[PDB]
Amino acid sequence: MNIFRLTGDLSALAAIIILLLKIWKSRSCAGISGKSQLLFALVFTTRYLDLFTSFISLYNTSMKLIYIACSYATVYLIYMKFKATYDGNHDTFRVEFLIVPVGGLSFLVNHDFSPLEILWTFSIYLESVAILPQLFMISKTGEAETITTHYLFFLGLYRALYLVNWIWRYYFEGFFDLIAVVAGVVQTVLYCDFFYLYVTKVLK
Amino acid sequence: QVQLVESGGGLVQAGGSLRLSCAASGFPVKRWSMTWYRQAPGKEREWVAAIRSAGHWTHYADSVKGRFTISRDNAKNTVYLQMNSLKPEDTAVYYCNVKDEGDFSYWYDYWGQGTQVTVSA
Ligand SMILES: CCCCCCCC/C=C\CCCCCCCC(=O)OC[C@H](O)CO
Repeated sequence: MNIFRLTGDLSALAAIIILLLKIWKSRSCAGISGKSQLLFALVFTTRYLDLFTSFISLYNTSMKLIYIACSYATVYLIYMKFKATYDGNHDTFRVEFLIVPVGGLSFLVNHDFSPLEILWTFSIYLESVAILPQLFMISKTGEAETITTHYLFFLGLYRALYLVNWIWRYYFEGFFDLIAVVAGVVQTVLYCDFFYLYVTKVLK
Repeated sequence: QVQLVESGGGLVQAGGSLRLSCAASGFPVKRWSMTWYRQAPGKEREWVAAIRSAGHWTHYADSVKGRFTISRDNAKNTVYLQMNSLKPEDTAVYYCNVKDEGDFSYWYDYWGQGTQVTVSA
């Protein structure tokens, strides 16, 4: 099936645009983890590296470009434009303890030992744990003034449609990617803790 | 943009073996998957065996485990389906389907014309 992967990707893009648009119009990035956004920018950079090499479609190059431009712009707004509202004192997760184990795991556990496959496995593993700095920040302060309800919905719709995609392709096509699925389950459980913390701590 | 051609079908006795081939032509992508389907007369098409562009991963339907073997050959743009110990229930038109596994490649989805496989009891 390709209806679920398409609407899932579009729902992920919607979340990125919503967060980016929220920061610009409120002139604040209060409650946002710049470390998580940096990791997500690193996911898209490593996954879509063949931007600047193979051309397949105008939707293909632009979608790769849209994700990159939006993630980098969010990073630019948090650490440069609106750095005064960046709660650096609360975003303290040491991301080297994510990237280094993720890098080592990608060289150890993958489907094929090749540069393009290792790079893809890196971006799959990293994305599954990229939200961790955001979780520890909300768990720390109980606030996420910039996180909107609709932002979390599109993040959740992205995970639900991908879950459906795994099930449809397995039952109807016999396809299953154990690495992508296992990493995808870790990511979805982590997003659910994101949603559980937001409801219990921020939504007081 | 991409053409798939299946061959190797025909008539064979029960307990025989056959090897189908799906030759791919056109513009390649870095990461793909290839799946064999078959459609017996009057029934729905069902997937049979699956393989990726690299790695040791293979998958076989419950009804063909131990009897079918799927294998690759990128130097020729061809994927094989080895069929041993054939039963009359394997009679169908077999199709191969190649999909792009890269991101944002939703419409890169190609099917062969089909090759007839008949197994006499
Ligand atoms: C940090 C996010 C969580 C990441 C957790 C990884 C999930 C499992 C993935 C692939 C193992 C499945 C086998 C396919 C690859 C072959 C690997 C192999 O033969 O051995 C490595 C072994 O599976 C090592 O547990």
